Amino acid sequence: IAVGMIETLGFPAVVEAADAMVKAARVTLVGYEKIGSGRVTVIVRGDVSEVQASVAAGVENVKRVNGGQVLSTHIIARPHENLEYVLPIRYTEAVEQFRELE
Amino acid sequence: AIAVGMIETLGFPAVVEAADAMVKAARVTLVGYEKIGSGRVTVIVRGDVSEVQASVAAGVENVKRVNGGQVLSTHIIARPHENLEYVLPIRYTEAVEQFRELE
Amino acid sequence: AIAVGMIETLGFPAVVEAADAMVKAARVTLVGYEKIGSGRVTVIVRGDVSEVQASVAAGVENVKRVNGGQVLSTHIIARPHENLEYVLPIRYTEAVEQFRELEH
Amino acid sequence: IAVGMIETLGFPAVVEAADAMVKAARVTLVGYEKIGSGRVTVIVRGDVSEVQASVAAGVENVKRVNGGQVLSTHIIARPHENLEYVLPIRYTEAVEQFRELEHHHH
Amino acid sequence: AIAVGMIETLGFPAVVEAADAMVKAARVTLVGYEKIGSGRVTVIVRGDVSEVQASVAAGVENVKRVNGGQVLSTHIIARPHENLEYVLPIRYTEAVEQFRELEHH
Amino acid sequence: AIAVGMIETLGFPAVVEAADAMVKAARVTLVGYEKIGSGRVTVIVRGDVSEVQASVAAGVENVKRVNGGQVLSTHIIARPHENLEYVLPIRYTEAVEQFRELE
Ligand SMILES: [Cl-]
Repeated sequence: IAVGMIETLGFPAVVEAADAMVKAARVTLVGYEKIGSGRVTVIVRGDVSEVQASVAAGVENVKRVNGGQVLSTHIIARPHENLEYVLPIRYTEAVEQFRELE
Repeated sequence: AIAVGMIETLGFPAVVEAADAMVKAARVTLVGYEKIGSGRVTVIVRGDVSEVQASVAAGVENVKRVNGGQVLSTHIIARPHENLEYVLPIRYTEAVEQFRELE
Repeated sequence: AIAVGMIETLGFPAVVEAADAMVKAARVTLVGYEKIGSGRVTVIVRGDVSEVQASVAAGVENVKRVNGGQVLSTHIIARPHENLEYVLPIRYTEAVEQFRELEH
Repeated sequence: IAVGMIETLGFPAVVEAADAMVKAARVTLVGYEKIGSGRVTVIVRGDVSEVQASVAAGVENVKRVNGGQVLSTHIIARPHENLEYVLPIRYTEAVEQFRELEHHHH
Repeated sequence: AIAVGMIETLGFPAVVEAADAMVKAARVTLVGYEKIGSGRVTVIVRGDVSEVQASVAAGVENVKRVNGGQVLSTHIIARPHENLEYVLPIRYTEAVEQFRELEHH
Repeated sequence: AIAVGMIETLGFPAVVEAADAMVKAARVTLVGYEKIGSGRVTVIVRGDVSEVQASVAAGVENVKRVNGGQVLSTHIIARPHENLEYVLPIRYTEAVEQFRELE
């Protein structure tokens, strides 16, 4: 169950990134992380090939944000279980309904 | 359309002006204000896609009147996937529903 | 309607002076102090629009005299839409209700 | 009851600024405020003439801090009552023993 | 003595890759994620010192595969003083207990 | 007088090294870790003034050998005024009482 991530500079772009990712494939948006200096990341979980398609769409679609900018992106095909318990990449009760349709 | 419209400014006074202009210019509801550090704050409206287009364009014009204001980014999402409302601050909150209840 | 006026400064001492000068210059209530990171802070006052206009002028002039003070932006909205009060920190709160009455 | 403030870049300078202020005159250190970009402010209250002396000393001492630096300072002699309900400059319970020791001039 | 290894990146996707490479490269425990503002975030692993050296070596190497990745700083303390845990966010916690049990020594 | 020693660094790994080298160098207690944003983080030790002087000097040297650490500022106050502890994060807590006893 891969994890996919798009970090942008600026909030409107991260919202476009989120929207494009879940529309382009069967992935679940599981969170949004702010780390300062305007850098915010959206995080999806799903089958790796779905996640790869999501992230590509997300990256492409930030291009249509006026002032949007992608700072970094990464996919991990098979994240180690320890990561879920420390980093905010885990599903929450709030998004359980979407994890279903994957 | 249940579009979402967003304007991100540098500076708080400009963002208050962007929100005030957007809700005056069309039938949209201001639902959120997000800070992501570094002086960047975004206000978020929801409504019909053509109303949101008008709001965002008005917000951008009106921030021009602000002494020291600046728009950093804007965007409209025409049909926000239902997953977004659960993770990102783009939904009506109880406070805004109080406002809407006055009608 | 009740106008809203705001002065945003780079530095906390300057924002305290801005607030102090605003409430002393005219009949306005200080209702908000907003921090958005990176040293940028804003004080927000509410009152009749002409009082708010006098206050904000006073605030900007007194910041200029703070050792290290700097105003980054200022703005006045004569008739803020009612939706704003439910989302942005511009509203009167119970803690400043006493000063609201002093306005009139 | 005046309010005196020194904003520094960096936290060790702000602690020195606080220490020099309360040692130089009978005022009370009531708080410290962080607003991002490494800017932190310490805040004292007291009689205006005592606060003047505290702030002068805090500014002198911060110059001895390895790497520290004052960014801004300011004293408001007779802060309006409204300020206290919105800005973080209030006395708190925790410092009332020092408030009692302030020297006032009538 | 249980070493502590740290990799600080500018940006969240790189920190997540650093963490993943660290726990895959050796038998250590990822115990924390610290944000200090300005984009700087750190991940912290604990375990035997030769394992922590391999984890930290691998996290640093894997951050290069992150598009837009940057490592800002890295450090390993072989035998961290006992005071450190009670003040700094480097402690083991219940949430990662299952992974501490799997550590190599 | 229980003196107070501080080292502020750029970056979390360097602050952990600063802390570590300080409590290893002399008889002081690590009581505090303060973040003020912009990557600036400060660690705070308490102890006898001559013990604090040695801790701070060691912490500065060891920080400079960290990969990417910088010492942004340091300072030592020999006899901090009583008022400081009720306002700033420099006091002992229960959590490190065990190490105070050891000075
Ligand atoms: Cl209230």
